[PDB]
Amino acid sequence: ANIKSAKKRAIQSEKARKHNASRRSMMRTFIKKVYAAIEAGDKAAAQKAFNEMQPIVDRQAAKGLIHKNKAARHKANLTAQINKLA
Amino acid sequence: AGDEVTVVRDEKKAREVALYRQGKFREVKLARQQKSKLENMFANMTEGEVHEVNIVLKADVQGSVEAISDSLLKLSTDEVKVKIIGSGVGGITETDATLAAASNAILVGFNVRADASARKVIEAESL
Amino acid sequence: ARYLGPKLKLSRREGTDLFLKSGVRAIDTKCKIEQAPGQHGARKPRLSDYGVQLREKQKVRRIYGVLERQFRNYYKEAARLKGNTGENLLALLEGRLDNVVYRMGFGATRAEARQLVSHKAIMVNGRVVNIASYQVSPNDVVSIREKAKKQSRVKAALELAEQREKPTWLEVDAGKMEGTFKRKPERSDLSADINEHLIVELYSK
Amino acid sequence: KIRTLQGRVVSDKMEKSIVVAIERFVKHPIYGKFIKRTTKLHVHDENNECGIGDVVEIRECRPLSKTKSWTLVRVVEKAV
Amino acid sequence: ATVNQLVRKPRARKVAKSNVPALEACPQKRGVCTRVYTTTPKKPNSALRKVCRVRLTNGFEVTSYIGGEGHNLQEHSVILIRGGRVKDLPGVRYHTVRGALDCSGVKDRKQARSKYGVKRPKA
Amino acid sequence: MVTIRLARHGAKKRPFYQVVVADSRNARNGRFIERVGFFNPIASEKEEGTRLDLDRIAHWVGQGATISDRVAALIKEVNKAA
RNA sequence: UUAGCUAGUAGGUGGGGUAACGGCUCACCUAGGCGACGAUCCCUAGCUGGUCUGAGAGGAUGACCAGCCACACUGGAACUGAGACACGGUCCAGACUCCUACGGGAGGCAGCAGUGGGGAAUAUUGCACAAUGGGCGCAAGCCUGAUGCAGCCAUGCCGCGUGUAUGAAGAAGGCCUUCGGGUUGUAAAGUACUUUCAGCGGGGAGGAAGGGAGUAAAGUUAAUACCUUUGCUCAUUGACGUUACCCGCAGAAGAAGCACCGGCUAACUCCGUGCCAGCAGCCGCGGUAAUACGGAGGGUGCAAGCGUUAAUCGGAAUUACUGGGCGUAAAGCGCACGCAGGCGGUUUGUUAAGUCAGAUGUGAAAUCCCCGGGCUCAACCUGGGAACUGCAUCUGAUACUGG
Repeated sequence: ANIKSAKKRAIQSEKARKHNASRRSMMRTFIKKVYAAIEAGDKAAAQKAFNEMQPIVDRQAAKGLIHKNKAARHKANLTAQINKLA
Repeated sequence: AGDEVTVVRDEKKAREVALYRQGKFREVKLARQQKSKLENMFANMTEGEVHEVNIVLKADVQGSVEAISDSLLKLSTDEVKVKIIGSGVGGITETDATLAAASNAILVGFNVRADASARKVIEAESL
Repeated sequence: ARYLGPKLKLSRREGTDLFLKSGVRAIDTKCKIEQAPGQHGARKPRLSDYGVQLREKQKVRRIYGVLERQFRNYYKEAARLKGNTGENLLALLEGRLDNVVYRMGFGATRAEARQLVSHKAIMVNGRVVNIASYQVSPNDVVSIREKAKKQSRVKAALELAEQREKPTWLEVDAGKMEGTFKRKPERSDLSADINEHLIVELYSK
Repeated sequence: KIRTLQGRVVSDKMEKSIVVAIERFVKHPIYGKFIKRTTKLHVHDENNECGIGDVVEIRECRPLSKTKSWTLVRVVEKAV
Repeated sequence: ATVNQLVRKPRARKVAKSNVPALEACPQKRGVCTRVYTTTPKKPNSALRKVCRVRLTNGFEVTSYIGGEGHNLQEHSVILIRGGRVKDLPGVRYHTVRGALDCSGVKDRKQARSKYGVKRPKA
Repeated sequence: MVTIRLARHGAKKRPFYQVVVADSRNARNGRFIERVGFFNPIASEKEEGTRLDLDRIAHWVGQGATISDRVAALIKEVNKAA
């Protein structure tokens, strides 16, 4: 970049990018564990997995990695499905 | 290529003076044009030297175009007559390539590069 | 921006006295008043309808010292204004400062009055106005400023003025060299061999 | 506050949808003649109770599909 | 005639075709002199009228009049042309601007000088 | 945010300001929300020169609109005048 | 002189997805969806407020000002962030250019100046953050080619000047003349007189609000601290700037050109030329008297401009809705049947879409118009109004049209 701060911003945005990426990848992992339990038909594994997932979709919302509404749908959606089976 | 340069206090006062020098240089330009054509005092050339070659020259530097042309008129002969048309201050241009389009001529420069709009014309027609 | 050439030519072409000289002299002893200027002045113009309209407009313009652009703009304003356009044109002309200065007798001619104005010799309401076309309003007081008061042109100008018909709508004190534009002149105040409607016709076609 | 449209059913083929045509007269902007103009609307018909040719009362609602932003309020006249 | 008919096919004004297309809505154009010659005019006139063929900066090539008495123009003369037909010369739809670029003013003109590119004579 | 400020109209050497409520990001003479006064710094002061709809100014402040240094002055000046 | 178009296509279910509704996406299911009220395809184009023209209805148009959109070397992409798929950020690919010690690097003026190029043609590589406004900061302040200003160009609009008055047998010169005289022409010279503007000296508003030290009072608080608000005094802040404006000095002194004069069209004669040279918006001028060519004298129209060219509308009722035509002038298909379409006799009831009424909201500001205000006037700036003839919702009226 040409301007002093523009240079600095590219550096900061890359750091943030690697920070966000790391936390975001983690989060989707814990979401995916729940969908995987559901697809195997286990209430407990899927409830257990939902309980681990809950606090982290909530936290990443508070931290701006995602919006509150996204966290809610995930909880709403998974909760809907797990109940529909056991 | 060279001359006396003088600074002035205001530009507006120096505008009329600069335009005045153009008028004299233009008046003598048309004057020397009328003489050379009327000098023959006949509707054509008395003999068969009528065949001639035309050239088009644009040099990057102003000092050369006046200087080398004098040397370019030294190689001139009675049999074949060569004349310069539209000596340029630099580079090349649309109206210059057009100048060589009307009358067949070689387009040469002491130092020049082809413009983006210049390449299109030169590549299209045969030059 | 001003007509600077011979003046009696203009009177001679329009067929009338245009008051472009002081009036000290019978105009016929200064020029061949009843003959147009030029080689073919004796010739008569078998004059078209357009011709009579043109010459009438020229006449008025030449009386007041107005060139075409400003005069056309005067027509436009007369037209925009309420009431008869032809009469509105003459109100606007007659309200000009160079004109009013002339009518109070401060200048022997409108040309002389205009010079008085331009040369910062005239005040309006004790305020210096030096542009000829300044529109003067009811109750305004125009005066020769103190320093211009001893100019002999002005005394002579007031003498001649005293010998012209005296305009109704102006109150002039010759001693003070101040005067008051009481009201806009009516149509009836102004000469009756001006044909405004011809000028109005010229500018509507 | 119940803004509404009235029109007739030109197609009832789709599952839970219908095509409704709203026709009106309009003064011609230049030549003054009163001209028929038609507006076709894809409308929601949950339960598919609307038959072709029916005259139906419809209302505007949120997007229901790429082309449906209207739903059925009620049938007015049917089976002419 | 019918309202119905106009409602199906609106009134459609004819588009004006130009008399100086080579100008392409420019006030003048520049061009090189291709041929410089004379030509005779149409009934009932008779003369040797000066015209030139001119290739314009936009590619168009047109014939243009060289008004005035006398001119010093030849091939490769760069001139300025303006609109303006020559009536008894069919095909001729432009005039050359005397006293611009390579075109000189008319010699010795005193009246209407500005239409012939002639400076005001010291006097 | 929303701000109350002077949009400079009038002519060269003869400034004339239009007091306006607007999104602070829009250009000075550009999009505004509401016009609310004017300010002539060149008024003869024989008659008027500064006029403010103080009721609507306050309404906008009540909803968090900020106020120019120059409008904040005008308001104190006009409040003093009457 | 394009008639058919469409497989995420149209809809349904469910999962996923977004900040959010949604074929946004995926699977499955239904077979739809668009189209002669012009789809599809092709050409062109940023839209508006408004601008120009026109009595109007229209026609033409979308610089400058303001609103919306889109773009940022070309094609694609997402990252950061409340906001971007980023005008002076990132990544990939392309086109191109610059640096290099040859191994490798760097950049994107459709920001402001400026350059080359193209063109008939469009400006200075300027001053200042003093004012308004933006970013950051508690502030002081720093940054701001936004902006305020200055330079260039008669490009346009408006204003003013380039003098005023007097001046006759009315000179000389020029021009015409039947040689009597007419004209240029009160024009010039002479005589007084004025001094705007330009020149030169002298003085000198306003655009300045604030901010800074102190001080005092209130709200604070344990507190007279600090903080903040509001009064007081002191010293200060203007790029423009040699500002606007006012006074003084010198002398008419430094300031007039352009087109036209045959009819349309205001303005006429002589000499030169001789179907030549040439003019020409249209008619049409030129072969021996040419007011039409070219010069002259005279005149007409404009005037710091005047002409020519280009360009929109007007006049053009010459695309005719307002507002035309088709026997012989351009125009009735060679004739008939007929789908779509347009139109449809008469009565009642109903409906209330068309139509009509009222109410309400909206129709940005600027512009236009009206009455005022401010710059010496005007252009210009500005207060208030009126206007935006339009759209939409509700409630009515039911004669006419439609159901």
